[PDB]
Amino acid sequence: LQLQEWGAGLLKPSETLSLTCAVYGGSFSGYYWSWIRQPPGKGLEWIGEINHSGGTNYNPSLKSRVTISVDTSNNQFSLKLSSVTAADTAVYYCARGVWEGSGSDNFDYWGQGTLVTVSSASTKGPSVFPLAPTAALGCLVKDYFPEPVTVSWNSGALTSGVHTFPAVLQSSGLYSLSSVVTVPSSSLGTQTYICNVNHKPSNTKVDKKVEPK
Amino acid sequence: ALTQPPSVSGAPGQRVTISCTGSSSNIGAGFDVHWYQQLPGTAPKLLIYGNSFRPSGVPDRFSGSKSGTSASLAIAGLQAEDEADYYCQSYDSSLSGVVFGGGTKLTVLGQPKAAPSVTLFPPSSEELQANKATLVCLISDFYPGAVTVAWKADSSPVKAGVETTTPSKQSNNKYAASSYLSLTPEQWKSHRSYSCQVTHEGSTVEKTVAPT
Amino acid sequence: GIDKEAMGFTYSGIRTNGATSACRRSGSSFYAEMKWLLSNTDNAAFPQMTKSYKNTRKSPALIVWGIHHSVSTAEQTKLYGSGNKLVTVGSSNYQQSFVPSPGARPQVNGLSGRIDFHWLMLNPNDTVTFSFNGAFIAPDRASFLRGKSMGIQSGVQVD
Amino acid sequence: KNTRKSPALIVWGIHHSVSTAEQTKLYGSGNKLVTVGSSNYQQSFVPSPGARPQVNGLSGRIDFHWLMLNPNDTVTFSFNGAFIAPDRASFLRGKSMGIQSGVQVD
Ligand SMILES: *[C@@H]1O[C@H](CO)[C@@H](O)[C@H](O)[C@H]1NC(C)=O
Repeated sequence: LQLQEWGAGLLKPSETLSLTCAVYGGSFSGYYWSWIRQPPGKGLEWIGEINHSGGTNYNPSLKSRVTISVDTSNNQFSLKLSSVTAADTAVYYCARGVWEGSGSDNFDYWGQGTLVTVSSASTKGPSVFPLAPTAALGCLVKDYFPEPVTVSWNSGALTSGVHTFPAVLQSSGLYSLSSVVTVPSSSLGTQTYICNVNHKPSNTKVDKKVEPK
Repeated sequence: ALTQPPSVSGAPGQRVTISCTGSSSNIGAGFDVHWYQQLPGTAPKLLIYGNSFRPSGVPDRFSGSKSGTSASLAIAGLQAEDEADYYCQSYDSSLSGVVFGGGTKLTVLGQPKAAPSVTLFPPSSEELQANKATLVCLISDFYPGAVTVAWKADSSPVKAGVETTTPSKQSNNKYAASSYLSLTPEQWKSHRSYSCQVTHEGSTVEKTVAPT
Repeated sequence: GIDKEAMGFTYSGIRTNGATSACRRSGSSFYAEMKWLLSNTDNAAFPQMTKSYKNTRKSPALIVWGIHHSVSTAEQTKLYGSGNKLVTVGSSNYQQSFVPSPGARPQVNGLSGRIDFHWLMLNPNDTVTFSFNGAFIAPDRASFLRGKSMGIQSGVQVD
Repeated sequence: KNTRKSPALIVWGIHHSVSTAEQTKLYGSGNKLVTVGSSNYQQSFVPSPGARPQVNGLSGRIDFHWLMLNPNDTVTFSFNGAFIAPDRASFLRGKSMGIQSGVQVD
């Protein structure tokens, strides 16, 4: 079985996510054809389905936004939603659900999913705050977009100890991360620790230094 | 309304259970529960359907059942090809549509059982001046890679302001995850202390911060 | 033998395309001479309908219909809507009524639903009339008898 | 579930109460309903509360129903009230013959 999803992958809020998905053999009227999304963090959300006849079975949560249609002659079907928001960022799978009901009791042979990111602009660049402290101290690269960012220490003259963490996508749509360095405890106050943050997509650089309290 | 545990461990070959806790509107009605296996990057394959039936090419290892308002999946004979996310899925009537679970992260062993290793940073002065506050909870060197954080202000949990990162493979082949909390400056000042508690399989590891 | 004739039932305001993975015809299908009447959307109201058929022929007619026993009181509202579902059959000598028995069962071919069938012989130049509120497996084709035959049960080959 | 090799005999009862008031006294208000289901059987039982003459001083009734449950087959009861539940299924032992007489054994 073939199940191919394609469509607009990179849009911003208030636009209209249009996808479509085509098949091999196993043609329509045997099964219910469904759209099931999955936010990249966690979860699995059913959003709708439709048969060869064009009869729909929508999620009422997303209804008045979802419109699902079927090109039966070309053996494919399309998804049209919505007045889109940012929380619709998800991997979108089309899937063959087996017709029981009235319904779609289970789904066999999902598609492969196409990522759709509905974030908001724009290349911004971070603000960097120090992290006060054996012991360990670091930097805080906050509110930057898009990824990635270099985190040097002493401009590159300290490698052991660094644990530059994966960034998080905030509800603000901007990324944030923090680095950290473990160092001997009573050795502090006697030596400096610059952290050189670099964000090339907005051309910003910082050499913010860190001291204990 | 389908609750699954976050994580379950298990040595190769041993048997492990994954619970699909449901309400009376989904499994309590006559509706059947199915299961789906999602290997990394891959899309979910159909697993147990009809609460006990498995489609072609699914081993006997996987065995499904259903009792009252809950369902359960059982894996015996763990292999590397079994490490994946698993989802239960049924139908709900009060919501008029099908429903999936939260997913369960199956981690097959083959490594030690290290735990965090949490280090917590309080808001810096420089950002308190900009009328902001953000506490930073760092987690490294833990196996397996599935934790559950919870923030408190010296007694009470904080539901909002939390951003929690997905774990990922360290260079030391272990896992690493961070979680940030957003606060207003006086909220930070007008409290005894704060604590980022992190639960790994059977251990709570907590840090603490107080304004100074 | 048996020669079929369409009874000519039209529907409006409901769905007629119920199907199941147990009547598998290159996908999920249903009985050939029957139509599984459903409600437009899940949990929507099934409107009460009345459909007649007049046996215009000279041999007696064989009318066959079904009742859908859902797995729970909830699934019945999913398919046909809330409310008590009721089928009423009647001819010049037949007078019955049918109600589904929604409730828990074991699994049979992996399903816990049931569909049970009833039949009556409509006299020539008679009229059968259905009234129904839902849970009704409607017929599409009345059957007629061709003549005379024998019927046996065996486990040996023909010759 | 009939775990055994031979068919099982399943019996239950329905308590038809003296009035709607006693039915709500024993199980509560709201309609009652007892569904019994198996692979070959499924039926619904509603109690029939109402007034009727006394028998053994009592106006209530408990009528019993039954079905045969095949091997490896499950019988499922769902009940709201008015349901006399069974504690013990029965399996037939062997062969016998039953008679009706009015004289002594010898
Ligand atoms: C049957 O016969 C009666 C009277 O002989 C007539 O009124 C009725 O219309 C007939 N039915 C049909 C289907 O012709």
